[PDB]
Amino acid sequence: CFGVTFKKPLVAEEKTSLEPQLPHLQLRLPHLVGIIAKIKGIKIEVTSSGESI
Amino acid sequence: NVANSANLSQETKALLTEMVNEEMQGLSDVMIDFEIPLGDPRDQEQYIH
Ligand SMILES: *[C@@H]1O[C@H](CO)[C@@H](O[C@@H]2O[C@H](CO)[C@@H](O)[C@H](O)[C@H]2NC(C)=O)[C@H](O)[C@H]1NC(C)=O
Repeated sequence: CFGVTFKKPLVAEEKTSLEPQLPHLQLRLPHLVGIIAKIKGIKIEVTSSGESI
Repeated sequence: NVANSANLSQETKALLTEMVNEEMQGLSDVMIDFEIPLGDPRDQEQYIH
């Protein structure tokens, strides 16, 4: 209109959510509980010698 | 969201909420909590609402 140009109003997103990126250390000692559980049950068997004889 | 993205174990979660709370309180200690005018000063219905 005349010399000036008119532009439409811009709609705005109401909310934003922040989810930052985190470094991944990738440690291996955690989630190894099964090995500890296996260590718990060694179960060495010893039979008395001389009771039979 | 941060707790789920990481793998916090119900004890480092309390170490994260404490930091978030103290930082947010420090920010909130210097803000006045007002309202943004958007309409017309004459109107009574908005003020009544
Ligand atoms: C939290 O644990 C999850 C599951 O172990 C990790 O997600 C894995 O990440 C690796 C590396 O990018 C991918 O190769 C796997 O496919 C992912 N698995 C799943 C189920 O998503 C995640 O990386 C861990 N978070 C942190 C910060 O270490």
